[PDB]
Amino acid sequence: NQERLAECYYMLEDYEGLENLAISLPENHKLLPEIAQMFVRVGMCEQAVTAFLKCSQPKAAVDTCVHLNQWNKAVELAKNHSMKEIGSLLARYASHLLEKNKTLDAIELYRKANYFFD
Amino acid sequence: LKQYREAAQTAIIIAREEQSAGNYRNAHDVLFSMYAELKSQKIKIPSEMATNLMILHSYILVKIHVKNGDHMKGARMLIRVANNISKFPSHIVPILTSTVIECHRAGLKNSAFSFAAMLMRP
Repeated sequence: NQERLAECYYMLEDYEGLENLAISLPENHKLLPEIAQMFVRVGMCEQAVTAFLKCSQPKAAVDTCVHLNQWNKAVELAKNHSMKEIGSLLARYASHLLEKNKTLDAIELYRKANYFFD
Repeated sequence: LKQYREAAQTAIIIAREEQSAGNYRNAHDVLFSMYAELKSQKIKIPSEMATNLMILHSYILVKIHVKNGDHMKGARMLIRVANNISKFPSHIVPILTSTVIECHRAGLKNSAFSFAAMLMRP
């Protein structure tokens, strides 16, 4: 059983078990998106991204990187899977941060996102 | 010795060992001969011996029904085998594969999907 086993792992907070279940499933499955949502809720960006890419849903795999503020992975996946819509995301996020006078945070994101010039 | 509670158990053990080793034809032959020896004396044959003989004979008939191209009969027999595939340890992977193919030919595609999903266990 897969659908209930993922729920048991989640309620037990055995996220290693969830990761093992997600990597033991076939390439596509009705359960992998749910596992990735669970990972996103708990905050495991890497496992959620791998699960979504297994589902073949790169759009969500980058939306979670944006949501979890892992901009390096977001830009890398945009370069790979050809979205290229995250440049504006970074630009306006850093603009908002500067509006809050948190220039250091803007520098930190620009370093994370490899926008080293900015 | 006419202690027929132990003759059936010995027959089951021998047939199961030969089945596990991978010689299903020899296991079926020996189990059938032993079953006929027990039957010839008008003795109540235990249900375990009959079940083992039925499973072995179903697997034996798989080859015959596939041989003549009758995909429905062979597919039904392969479903019966796959439901007990643990009784065929040394050929768990091959037989199951055949089942899917047969279940694809006979139109039992739901069974094919279920068996292939069971194949994709790690």
